[PDB]
Amino acid sequence: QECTKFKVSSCRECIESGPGCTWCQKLNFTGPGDPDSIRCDTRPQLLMRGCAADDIMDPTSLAETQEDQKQLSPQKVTLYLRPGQAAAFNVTFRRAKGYPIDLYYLMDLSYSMLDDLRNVKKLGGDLLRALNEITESGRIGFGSFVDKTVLPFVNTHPDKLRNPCPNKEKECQPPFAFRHVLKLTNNSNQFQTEVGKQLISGNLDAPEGGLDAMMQVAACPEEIGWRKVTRLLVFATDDGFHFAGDGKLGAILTPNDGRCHLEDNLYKRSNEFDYPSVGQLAHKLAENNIQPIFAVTSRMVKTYEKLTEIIPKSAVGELSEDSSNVVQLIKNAYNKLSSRVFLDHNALPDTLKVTYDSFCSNGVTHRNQPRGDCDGVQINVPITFQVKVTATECIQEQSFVIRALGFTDIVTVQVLPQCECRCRDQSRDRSLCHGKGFLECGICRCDTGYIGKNC
Amino acid sequence: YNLDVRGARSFSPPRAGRHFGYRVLQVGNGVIVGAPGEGNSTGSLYQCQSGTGHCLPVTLRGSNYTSKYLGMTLATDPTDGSILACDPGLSRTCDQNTYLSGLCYLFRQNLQGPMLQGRPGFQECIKGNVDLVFLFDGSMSLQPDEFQKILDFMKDVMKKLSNTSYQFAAVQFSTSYKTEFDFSDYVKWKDPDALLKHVKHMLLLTNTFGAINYVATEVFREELGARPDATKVLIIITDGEATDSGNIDAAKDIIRYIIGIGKHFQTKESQETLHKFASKPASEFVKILDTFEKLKDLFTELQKKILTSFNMELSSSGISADLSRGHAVVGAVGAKDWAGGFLDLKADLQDDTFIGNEPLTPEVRAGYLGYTVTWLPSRQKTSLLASGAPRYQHMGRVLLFQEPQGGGHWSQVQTIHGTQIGSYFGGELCGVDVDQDGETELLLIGAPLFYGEQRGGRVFIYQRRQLGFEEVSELQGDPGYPLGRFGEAITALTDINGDGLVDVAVGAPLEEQGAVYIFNGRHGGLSPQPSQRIEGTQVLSGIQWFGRSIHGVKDLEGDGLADVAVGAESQMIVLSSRP
Ligand SMILES: *[C@@H]1O[C@H](CO)[C@@H](O)[C@H](O)[C@H]1NC(C)=O
Ligand SMILES: *[C@@H]1O[C@H](CO)[C@@H](O)[C@H](O)[C@H]1NC(C)=O
Ligand SMILES: *[C@@H]1O[C@H](CO)[C@@H](O)[C@H](O)[C@H]1NC(C)=O
Ligand SMILES: [Ca+2]
Ligand SMILES: [Ca+2]
Ligand SMILES: [Ca+2]
Ligand SMILES: [Ca+2]
Ligand SMILES: [Ca+2]
Ligand SMILES: [Mg+2]
Repeated sequence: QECTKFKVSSCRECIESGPGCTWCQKLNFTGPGDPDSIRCDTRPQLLMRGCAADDIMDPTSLAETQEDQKQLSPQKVTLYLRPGQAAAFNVTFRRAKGYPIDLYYLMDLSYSMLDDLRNVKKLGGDLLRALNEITESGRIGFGSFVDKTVLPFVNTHPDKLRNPCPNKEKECQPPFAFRHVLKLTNNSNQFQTEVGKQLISGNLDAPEGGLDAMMQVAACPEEIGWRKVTRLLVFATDDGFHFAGDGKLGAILTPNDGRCHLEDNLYKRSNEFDYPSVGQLAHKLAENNIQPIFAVTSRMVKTYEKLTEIIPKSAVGELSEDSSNVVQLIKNAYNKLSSRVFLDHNALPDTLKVTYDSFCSNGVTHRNQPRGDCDGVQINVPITFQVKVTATECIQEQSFVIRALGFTDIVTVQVLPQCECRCRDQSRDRSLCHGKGFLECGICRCDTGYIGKNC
Repeated sequence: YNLDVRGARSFSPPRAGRHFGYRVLQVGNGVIVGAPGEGNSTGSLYQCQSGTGHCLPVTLRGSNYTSKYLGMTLATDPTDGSILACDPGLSRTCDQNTYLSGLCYLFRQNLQGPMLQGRPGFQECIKGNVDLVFLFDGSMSLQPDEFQKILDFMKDVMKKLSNTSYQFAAVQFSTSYKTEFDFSDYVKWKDPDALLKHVKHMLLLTNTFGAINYVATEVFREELGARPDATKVLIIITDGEATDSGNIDAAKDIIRYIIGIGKHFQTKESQETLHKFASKPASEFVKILDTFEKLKDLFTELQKKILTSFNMELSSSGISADLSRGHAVVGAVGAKDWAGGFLDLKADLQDDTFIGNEPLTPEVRAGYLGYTVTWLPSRQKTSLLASGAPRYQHMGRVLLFQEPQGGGHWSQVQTIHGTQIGSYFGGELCGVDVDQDGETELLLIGAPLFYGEQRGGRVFIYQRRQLGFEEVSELQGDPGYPLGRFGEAITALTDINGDGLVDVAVGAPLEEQGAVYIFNGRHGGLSPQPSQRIEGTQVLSGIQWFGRSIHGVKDLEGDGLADVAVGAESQMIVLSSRP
C-alpha cells in the first residue's frame, strides 16, 4: 500500500524500489513539465492519475511446479519472488512402504553392563528377525564404547589399564574409546562369533564417551558399511555422556573434527580430540541420514529424551538392567520415528524466509511454523505441507532443497526474482517514439544516440 | 566499534603449540599467554612484550613439577596486579588408585619475581596398611579427668579400627617421651585397655618438637613392628603450646594431625602455633576443641575421614581460578564425584576451605561445579562469587555464593538453571560493572554449545535486583554458524570508545576461523547488538580459533589507546582502539 520513490527511470527500477510500487505502461502518459518518475506509485495513486487497470504493471509472486513413487511430491518447484510478497506451494508427503533397515548396535561396555553383554551376545538372530518383521532384507552391526583412556575418565594406573573391572573379575578388557566389531551383515552367525569375542570393561567417572563412538559411526560409512536405506543407530547405555568441554579435565583442548579416525577398527586418536558437542553430532547424523535410538535405563530416560529436541530424527526407549527387552524397544522406536514426519530445508541466505503449514492426518494443524511437523503419520495416508517463501530483496538466481527428515528424497526449489514487468508488445504501436528507440513498458527507452525523453 | 583490525599485531613463538593462546592476560609489564601442552608436551607460561614483539617462555623457580596442563588457568587482580596461575595436572598414584589435583602459583609482582605456591584440595595418599602413632600430652596442666579422656579417645579410636589393616603405637610426652606400647605390642594383644593399663601421668612440661622427632626416629622402626610399606600417620594430642623450639624435619614424611584442646587454645593466635606441627592444609589436619568432651565427637573426623566414590582424590583443583582484592579462589570440578565446588584460598596458598553444593543429592553429581569461578565484587552491597556447573543434569546451571558476612559463613544465595541439554550453560562467566562505580551489577552467562535458530552459543545478561539476579537481555551474535561457539570467551574491556562506560567482548572461536564481537556499555546495561565484529580471517589468513581468549583491561604501551589481546590457535593478537 506504500511506494517510496528515489530515482525511478524505468519499469524495473520502479518495481525494485518497493513492494507497493506499480508502473503505468500507457503511451503519452506524462506531461512535459513532469518527469517519467510519475509512472511509479501505489495502485490507487496510479488509478487516480488515470492509468487503466490493464496498464498498471504490478508483478506478483508465483510458484510453478514440475512433479515428475509418491512419497515426496513435487520434486521440482520454481519460485518468482516479488520482494515482501510470499509465494505458496504444497508439498505432499505419502508415507511409503518401509525400506530395508541397517541397524548398528552401539553398546556400552562399562562393568555395570556385564549381564547386558551376556544377553546381547545371543540376540543376533532376534535382531535380524525383528528387522525382517518390520520391513525386509535387514542387516545388523555392532560396536562398543567405554571412554577416553586418560585421567580422570579412566584410571591410568597400569594395573587398572590392564583390568579396569573389579579385581575379582578377570574376563575384562582394557578401557577403550570406540571399537568397530561387526560390519553390517545379514549373517547372524558373524554377529554371534564377532560379538562373542568382546569382553566387558570399566572406567573411572560416571559419564562416558559414547558420543565419540556415535561420531565415528557417522563419519565412517564405508567401514560401518551403510546401505542407502534406513539407518538406525541403537545406543545402549546405563549412564550419562560426556560432550564438548569435558575434555578439559583431561587436558584435551582440541575440538572434535568430525572426521573418520578408525585405525584397526579403533578410535586410536581419541585422546587427541575433545568430545563432540550435541549439536555437532546432530549435524553429522542428519548429513548421513543416521537415526539414533537411545536405549537407556530408567534413570536416564528423561535425560536422553531432551536429545530429541536437538536431534529431530531420534527416539528414546527404556532399556532393562540386562538389556533383555531391546528388541521391543527397537520396534517401538521405529514406530516412533516413522510416525513423526518433519519437513525442513537446508541453509538459506538472509534474503529468504521459509515458513511451513502442517495439515496432518491425525486432525492436528500448524500454521506459519519454522518447520513442518506432523505426528501419527500412517502408511499411504497423505499429509500436506504448505510452504511459504518470502524474499526481502530483489534476489539473485538461487536454489535450496526441502527434505522430509530421515529420507534422501528432496524437493529442489528454484528461486528467481520478479523485478521485471512483462509489458505489452509494441506491435500496433510501431512507428514507435518518432525515432529509432525501442519501447519497453509504454515508456520509450531510446537507443543511445541523442537520447533524452520522448526520444 | 573503533578497534583497528588493519593494524593488528601477531605474537607467536617459533615452537608454539596449538594451545599457545589458550589464555591471554594483560599484566603490568606485558601480556601473559597460557600454553597448555599437547600430547606428551608439558605446558608453559609465556611472557610477551609489545615493544619487542616476541614471546618468551617463563621458568618457575620453585616448581618441582610441571604437567601439560600448565597454562590452562590464568587470573589477575585488578587492584594490585597480582597473577594467579594453576597447574591442574598434579597426578599421583595411591596403591592402584590415581589421584589428580592442582598446583597453584601466586606472583605478587610479575612472572619473573617472587612466587608463592600451594596445592589446593590436595588429598594425601593413605594406603591400605596404616601404621598410626598416638602422641599424647601428659603435661602439668591436665587434670586427671582430662588425662583420662585423652586416653579414652585413643582406646575408642583403636576400638573402631580393630579388624582393619591399622597397626598402632602410643607415646606420652611432657618434658620427656615414653613409648607406652609399640606396633608389635599392639599385634600381640589388640586390647586398648591392656595396652594403656600402665600409663602414668608425667605432669611436666610440653616439648612437642622433641616428642615428634622421637616418634620419627624411635617409634617407626621395623624391629618394633612397623611395616615399611605402610603409610605413616601421627596423631598429636595437646592442651597447650610447645615449651621447646626447633624443627620437625625428621618427621616430614609422616602425615600429621594435631588436636588442640581447651582454654589454652582460646585465641586463634595460639591455635596457629599448632600449624607448624601438622600436615597441610591446617583446615584438615589441625583440630581445635574448646572442651575435652568434644573428643568423643571427633571419631567422625579422625576415624571416618582416615574406589567407587571420590571426595577430593580427583578434585582437579585449579581447573579455573579468579583473583580479586587479594582473595583467590580455584574451582574443583571433580570434588564429590564430580559434583564440584570451589576452594577459598588463604593468600599464602597454604590453607583452603571447600564449598560445594548443599545438600549433596544424586542430581548434582557429574555437574562440574567450579568449572568457572568469577568474583562479583561490590563496595556497598555484599560481594558474591558466581560459579558454573556446565554439566548439571547434562544441561548446566550457575550457583551464586555470598562471601562470609561478619562472623558467619559462605552462603548460597541463588541458583540459575539452563534449559538445553549439552549447551554448557555456565561454561563461561563474566561480571561487568558498566559505570565503574564499584558495584558489579551484571553477571553474563555463556552457553557456548547452545544449539538452534542458526546460531551457535548464547550469552545471557543477568542484572542484580533486590531478591537476586534477573535475566534482562542477551548479547546477540550473528546467525550463520550453528556450531560457532559464541560465548566461549567473555570479558569486560574497560572503556574503548571513551564514553566512560565499560564495554564487553565475546569470542566465537568456531565461527569459521573465529571472530570477536564488541558490545558497548550504555546507560542501564549493555547494548544487545554488537558495534563491531572482527573476523579472524582478516587478522591472519590461516588463523584458527580466533577469540578463544580475550583480555583488554590495559593500555600496554602508554599511548592513550586501549589494547585488547585475543587468543587463537598458536597465536596471540593485540588490537588497539583508535579514534
Ligand atoms: C494447498 O495449497 C493450495 C494452493 O495451491 C491451497 O488451496 C490449499 O489450501 C492448500 N492445502 C490445504 C490443506 O489447505
Ligand atoms: C545376505 O546378504 C548378502 C548381502 O551382502 C547376500 O550376498 C546374501 O546372498 C544374503 N544371504 C541370504 C541367505 O539371504
Ligand atoms: C618441592 O620439593 C622440595 C624438597 O626439596 C620442597 O622444598 C618444596 O616445598 C616442594 N614443592 C612442592 C610444591 O611441594
Ligand atoms: Ca546391567
Ligand atoms: Ca567415563
Ligand atoms: Ca555498577
Ligand atoms: Ca564504552
Ligand atoms: Ca597502547
Ligand atoms: Mg599442657
